[PDB]
Amino acid sequence: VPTGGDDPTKIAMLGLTFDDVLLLPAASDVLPANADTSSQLTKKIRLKVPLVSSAMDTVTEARMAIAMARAGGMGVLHRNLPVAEQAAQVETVKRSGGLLVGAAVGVGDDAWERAMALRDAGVDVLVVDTAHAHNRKVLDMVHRLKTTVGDEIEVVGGNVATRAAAAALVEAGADAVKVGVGPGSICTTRVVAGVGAPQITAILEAVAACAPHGVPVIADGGLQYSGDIAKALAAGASTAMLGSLLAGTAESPGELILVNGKQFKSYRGMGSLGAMQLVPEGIEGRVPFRGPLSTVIHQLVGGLRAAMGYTGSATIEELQQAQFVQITAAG
Amino acid sequence: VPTGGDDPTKIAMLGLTFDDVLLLPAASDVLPANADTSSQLTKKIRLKVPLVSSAMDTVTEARMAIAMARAGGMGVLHRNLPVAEQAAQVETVKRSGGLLVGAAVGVGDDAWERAMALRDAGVDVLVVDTAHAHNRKVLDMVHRLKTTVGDEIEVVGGNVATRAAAAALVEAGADAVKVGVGPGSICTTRVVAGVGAPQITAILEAVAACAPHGVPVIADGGLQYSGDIAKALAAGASTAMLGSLLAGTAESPGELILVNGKQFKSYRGMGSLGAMQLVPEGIEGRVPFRGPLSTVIHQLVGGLRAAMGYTGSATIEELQQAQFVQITAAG
Amino acid sequence: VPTGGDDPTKIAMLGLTFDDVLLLPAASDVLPANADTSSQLTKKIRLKVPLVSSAMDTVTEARMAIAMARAGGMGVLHRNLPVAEQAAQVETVKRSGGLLVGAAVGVGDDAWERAMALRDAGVDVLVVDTAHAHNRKVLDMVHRLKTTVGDEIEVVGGNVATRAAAAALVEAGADAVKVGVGPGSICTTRVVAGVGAPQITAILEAVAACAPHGVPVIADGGLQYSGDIAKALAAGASTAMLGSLLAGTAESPGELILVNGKQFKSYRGMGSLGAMQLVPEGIEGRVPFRGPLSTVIHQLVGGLRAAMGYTGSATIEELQQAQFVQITAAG
Amino acid sequence: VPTGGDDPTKIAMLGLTFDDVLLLPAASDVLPANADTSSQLTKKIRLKVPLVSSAMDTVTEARMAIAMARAGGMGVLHRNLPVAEQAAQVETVKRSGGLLVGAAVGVGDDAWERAMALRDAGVDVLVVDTAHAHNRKVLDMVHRLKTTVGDEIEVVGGNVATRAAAAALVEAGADAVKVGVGPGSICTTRVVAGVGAPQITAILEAVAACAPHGVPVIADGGLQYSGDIAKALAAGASTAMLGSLLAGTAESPGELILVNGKQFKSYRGMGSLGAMQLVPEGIEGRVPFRGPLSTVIHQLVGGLRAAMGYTGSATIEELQQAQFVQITAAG
Ligand SMILES: O=C(Nc1cccc(Cl)c1Cl)N1CCN(S(=O)(=O)c2cccc3cnccc23)CC1
Ligand SMILES: O=C(Nc1cccc(Cl)c1Cl)N1CCN(S(=O)(=O)c2cccc3cnccc23)CC1
Ligand SMILES: O=C(Nc1cccc(Cl)c1Cl)N1CCN(S(=O)(=O)c2cccc3cnccc23)CC1
Ligand SMILES: O=C(Nc1cccc(Cl)c1Cl)N1CCN(S(=O)(=O)c2cccc3cnccc23)CC1
Ligand SMILES: O=c1[nH]cnc2c1ncn2[C@@H]1O[C@H](COP(=O)(O)O)[C@@H](O)[C@H]1O
Ligand SMILES: O=c1[nH]cnc2c1ncn2[C@@H]1O[C@H](COP(=O)(O)O)[C@@H](O)[C@H]1O
Ligand SMILES: O=c1[nH]cnc2c1ncn2[C@@H]1O[C@H](COP(=O)(O)O)[C@@H](O)[C@H]1O
Ligand SMILES: O=c1[nH]cnc2c1ncn2[C@@H]1O[C@H](COP(=O)(O)O)[C@@H](O)[C@H]1O
Repeated sequence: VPTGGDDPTKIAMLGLTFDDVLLLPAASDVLPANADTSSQLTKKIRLKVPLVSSAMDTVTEARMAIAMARAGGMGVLHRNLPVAEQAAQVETVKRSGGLLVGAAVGVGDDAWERAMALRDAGVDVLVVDTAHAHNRKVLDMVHRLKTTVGDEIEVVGGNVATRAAAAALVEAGADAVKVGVGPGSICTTRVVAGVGAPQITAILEAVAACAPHGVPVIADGGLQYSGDIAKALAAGASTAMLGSLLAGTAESPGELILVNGKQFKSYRGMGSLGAMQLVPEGIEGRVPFRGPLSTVIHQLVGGLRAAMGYTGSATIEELQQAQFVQITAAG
Repeated sequence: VPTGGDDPTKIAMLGLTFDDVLLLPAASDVLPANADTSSQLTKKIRLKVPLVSSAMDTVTEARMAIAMARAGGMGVLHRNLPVAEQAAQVETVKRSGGLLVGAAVGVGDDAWERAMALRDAGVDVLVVDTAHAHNRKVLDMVHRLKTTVGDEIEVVGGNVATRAAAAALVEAGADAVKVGVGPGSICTTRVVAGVGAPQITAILEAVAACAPHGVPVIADGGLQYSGDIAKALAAGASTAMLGSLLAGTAESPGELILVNGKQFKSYRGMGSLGAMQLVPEGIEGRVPFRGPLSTVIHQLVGGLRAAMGYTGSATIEELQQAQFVQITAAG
Repeated sequence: VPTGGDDPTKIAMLGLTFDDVLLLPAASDVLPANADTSSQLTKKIRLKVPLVSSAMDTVTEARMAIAMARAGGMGVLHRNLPVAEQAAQVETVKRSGGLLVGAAVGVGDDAWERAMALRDAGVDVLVVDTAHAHNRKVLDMVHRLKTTVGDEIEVVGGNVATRAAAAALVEAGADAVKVGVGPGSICTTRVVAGVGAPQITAILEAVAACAPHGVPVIADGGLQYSGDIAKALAAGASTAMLGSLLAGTAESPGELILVNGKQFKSYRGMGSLGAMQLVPEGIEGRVPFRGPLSTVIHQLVGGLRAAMGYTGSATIEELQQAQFVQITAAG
Repeated sequence: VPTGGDDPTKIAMLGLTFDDVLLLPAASDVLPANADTSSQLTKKIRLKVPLVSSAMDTVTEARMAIAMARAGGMGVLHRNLPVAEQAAQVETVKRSGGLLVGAAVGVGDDAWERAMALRDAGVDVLVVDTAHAHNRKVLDMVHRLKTTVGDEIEVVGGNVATRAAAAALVEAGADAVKVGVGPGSICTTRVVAGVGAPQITAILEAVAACAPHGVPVIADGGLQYSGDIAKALAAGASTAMLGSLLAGTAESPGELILVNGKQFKSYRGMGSLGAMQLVPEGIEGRVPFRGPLSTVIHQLVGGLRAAMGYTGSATIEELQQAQFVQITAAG
């Protein structure tokens, strides 16, 4: 073995991230303005725009969930607050029309009662929200929800970063699998635990377990540019979940911050010291202020539409078949 | 598959850019001062110097086209202005002697009338000027021009970055194929759409489709140093098109700018907000002021001549047979 | 041979460092709080926490050795002082309870008398402390110690960075093998001599010689983050030795330094000019002040515990079987 | 072909530079202080220290040549001055004892008379001094010198960077071959012409042609640290030529410069505008002031001695058999 020892499987793969690849142009009859951007969030739910907002207390409360739904995507309400308050944010969203909404739950002792209160409030999607879903307690929660409320509610499980973990969630009955262990902009799991998986390779592996069973993959974390959305979907994901890219919008929670003559908003990991209030796996930081959500979403979808034009992809299902070129450090 | 999934073709190639390679020295009888730098721009047109200026409104209007022709190259007049004005710039150039000139046209509804007005003005070369030529509307335009005015005018099509796209332009009747999707200094297509192709690999692939049919390749975008001209031609291109490297010259349009005691000129993408006046795929920037064009061209051709000496290349056709070494990040 | 010459063995391997790899998540029944972090320092000695402090005069004297033992690890007392003084630091530690302690010795003419004085003082571990253990004088010292005092004292030999060197120490009778030639934060051997071996590959190679003989490997140098501890142990090491990461603690020797409104402590190589008082192979630098040792160790072990959770490793022996993904520059 | 086109030989090799490799430690009986650092400069001439100074007008005139010889190496006098003046510097050196000295000559019309005047002055080594020796005029000059004055004078030819070019100089009768096209610290050939060859690979290739014929290789350019000397010799070179590393010494030509409270000396390429007084292939820069030559040489040889200890190399001939590990960007 060229890199050491006598076991070829010790270093199991070469992991690529978004910056390691570009989409190749292909024969096209598609105008960007005419592409169909709709895609499956879950087995039963299709969104007009393939984007959802992170379940974080500096990204998604009621106002963000309403704006995301109106723009054709969806919000996932965070769970760092009392059960009755999260349930009330669900009703606030449903009171603003027939708008789709999701909400996060954990696997702790209070997680089941939270899930039932969210169901009573009319939630459309429950997200079993963990850092490591390849675990019996998490698989059991997904299965119990699906068997109990699965006719009226779609159940998402995550997060995973390997083929085997994605396969286990499929078997447990997940309606979608969420992919991302380590890639987030505010994540320190890579340096604190030494654990992670570059996202392009993680998506390719998860899709190999999920697509043959008709289960959509949500790419969660590490997306820095509108072009990364196109890359994640071409690797086989059906939607992307965004934190940093939406945290700078007017609709996110938290105050406007002025430093050195420039405007920012606070953005913090749910594993940071501040959010937990210990060995933190996130930081508390800030992102540039970007203006209204509707305008940010227009620009992000605009980049996706351009990629669909260059690759000849009339639908997101066609984009999932596009090819990459791998690039070097120089490029 | 070491990088993920079960499909070896998903990541189709490893793409190299100019900074990834160097030309290897070889046995030589050639003095730099005695090399023959002439090369085919198109099937019928041979230039004394293998260089043309970009069709951009901060690079090429009448003054630049006149200076480029006198230096032994050619200018391509931009199309971001009324038809009658572009046609008048063509006549201005022809009034300064028997000087070669080209002009860009699109594929929109007004593109045919623009092309006919340019023909009436005495243009030598028409460039069908798009970001993605692998498309029936673009192929149809190239073919219609060649069948209509092709006896008196040479027709260039572009841009492409794959073997299959280059092959389609050849079949449509192109007299030259222009290569470059994503590499430009002011380009944001890579980050906005996630689309592109590193230029050395793009040129190697396009040449594999074009050279067997006797059709010259124009390398367009990403050239930062005089040494990159030699690299592009050794990869098999016949000429190079330059934007950033000529935008700082006296003959380019736009004002001299003074910031922090240093002189600059404005340089902007044709896909920037300013040029289009939306999801922009270019930026508005600036480049250092470089002085007269004739002097810049002397230095660029001087570097090319040095490469021809080191590689034993008496002509550009011989340089197209030179070999590379691939280098690492450290180098 | 693609990289030059006709000998495939001239460039013998591709060496990976900690930053080149991440640990992959795996199926897990393990909670971080419930993992067993105990591990073999030597054939006979098992520590509660798999960490020891460097034998350096800005890292480990009596106070550090006492604090390390109380936290469940061990200190190795430096040898840059008179024999009678080092022996007295050993007794100081033993006077603070039944605490484990080690001490460094060289291979010079005074090394044997130093070793005997340390034995008389009640030392638990002798570390034969060199930059290059693949040498007859060093192997002879290890063997002579083991045959003379080996029933009551465990003998460590180092440092090495190849399979063959580790194998030689095993044959000589070492109770543990210490790995690291070139990787230290304050090391200049790589630039002064041009010699070294990236640590992940060095650990994989040393373990291939040591594990089949039941001899533990100590990973020494280059560890910058708590996550690097998990990586070193997963590559097959049984403990890690830390210099820079503990030099900023209250218990290390040396004064608090204030520069630009920030607090630091001095940290210097044992091969720096200052420590030797010549061709130095270390620098004299500084590290940020970090507070009490007990608190730093809590955070480091916290990161290790997180890695054990993500990888499903109930013990350090299970962690030694975990898998890596290799990452690129971009990642 | 993964990187483009259909020709596997177009990208002929992967080129490594000094920063891409480290020397692996090996079994050793060698103390650094006891290593034998002597090595062949040419077929007949052996130096006590394997180092020579560059033929540059900011590195080597009489004073530097005298100091280099006394330190056990040799100086090569530059040729950017009148013939009678260069010949007088040779006699100045010979007047300071029985000291070895070399001098550069070109291949222009005045080169033969320069060579004869240097011979009359008592020069020991003539260096045919070009940027590209794979050329009939250069090969003819080497052969004519060897056949005319070869009994009393050793003849060096260079520079080359390929196996075939080195082989041609051997056939022409060279007593040593000098390797380096593009690597120098003040070189811009890589960016101006796009031509070069990373030095480790260039040395491995040149040695494959020269060592079977008993002809020594001089590694010229790109050496930045004392450790790079050990790397060049392990790749198979017999000596190293130094420019930047000796330009900062008291004995080099040119004035002490004070900028921002720090001391520097001027250092310029022989292809810079200033030296030629045009398309320059070098820059005019500065290096930190380093003090007396004897002290710099002591430190450089000290690093070499350390490498010989780590690798078990008793002589330079043994060091030429040492092995490398290739490292990544991270390392
Ligand atoms: O429950 C947790 N750890 C834990 C507890 C018991 C067993 C096991 Cl195996 C584990 Cl891993 N944590 C620690 C990590 N965080 S996090 O930083 O906020 C975070 C949240 C969501 C997505 C993440 C993706 N990758 C990194 C971290 C992410 C959630 C709470
Ligand atoms: O017509 C366009 N897009 C478009 C419209 C309809 C269908 C399709 Cl498939 C597409 Cl791609 N655009 C957007 C890009 N720009 S550009 O940025 O100014 C530009 C111009 C020329 C060379 C380019 C090389 N690579 C990147 C961009 C370049 C031209 C106008
Ligand atoms: O004894 C030494 N050299 C020496 C003497 C005789 C023969 C031989 Cl083969 C050698 Cl290598 N030295 C020089 C290096 N240092 S050091 O920098 O302080 C140092 C100490 C411990 C771990 C090291 C890991 N890698 C680099 C250097 C390290 C110790 C003293
Ligand atoms: O004679 C020259 N060029 C030339 C003239 C006629 C034919 C041919 Cl094939 C060539 Cl290449 N030059 C230009 C380069 N320089 S230089 O920059 O000062 C220089 C000097 C020595 C070592 C070099 C190593 N690699 C790069 C450049 C180096 C010498 C003068
Ligand atoms: O504290 C944390 N540490 C690591 N990952 C987190 C943390 N908080 C949230 N995440 C995840 O990071 C995603 C956002 O990543 P981003 O879009 O790159 O900023 C979220 O959707 C979570 O999956
Ligand atoms: O706005 C833009 N975005 C991307 N590419 C552009 C744009 N405008 C012009 N180009 C292309 O970039 C080339 C110039 O690249 P440069 O020489 O690297 O600056 C031009 O000839 C066009 O092919
Ligand atoms: O001066 C030196 N040069 C090279 N290595 C040293 C020196 N002093 C100590 N070391 C080694 O570097 C280790 C500490 O590395 P660190 O934890 O990365 O700072 C020590 O345990 C020694 O093995
Ligand atoms: O102007 C120049 N351009 C390129 N190479 C040069 C020039 N002048 C001298 N050289 C070569 O660069 C070597 C010095 O390289 P250095 O030791 O890295 O600074 C010299 O011995 C020459 O072979």
